[PDB]
Amino acid sequence: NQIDLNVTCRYAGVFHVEKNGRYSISRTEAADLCQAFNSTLPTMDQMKLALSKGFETCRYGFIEGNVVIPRIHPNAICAANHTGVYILVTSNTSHYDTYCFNASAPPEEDCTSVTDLPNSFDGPVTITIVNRDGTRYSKKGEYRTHQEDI
Ligand SMILES: c1ccc2c(c1)CCNC2
Repeated sequence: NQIDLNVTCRYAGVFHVEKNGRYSISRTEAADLCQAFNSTLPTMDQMKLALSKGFETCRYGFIEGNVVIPRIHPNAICAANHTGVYILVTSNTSHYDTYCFNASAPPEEDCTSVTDLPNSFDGPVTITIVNRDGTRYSKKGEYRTHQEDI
């Protein structure tokens, strides 16, 4: 009964979360997951400001209303060489990573570790925050509120 949450640096409060290192989060689970980080799904404008501060990934994830990849450098294997906030237009499938936005984060790049899931609720799951530098924080809890997701 375990879930790993890989988190990135924050850029203007926006960060990327990958559940168990694979595309596996539904749009409902994504909102719950951000809620557990005292965060919301980013708006498009919040994501564009994050991009301008240095945020990019090579992973599709939910924002409010769309599924996107922020890209600074053109890479052929990431969003087909696009730069900017790339918007996924056509897909058969429903599960991706998520982006989250925390308003209480620093205004620019914050590459300090994340060391809590402040708004998770009581539950049976061992939830582990994994930072890119390997540091980890675990707690027992839950964050999924939709039965379809559990
Ligand atoms: C924290 C821990 C692992 C990973 C990330 C962040 C991002 C890319 N996928 C691996």
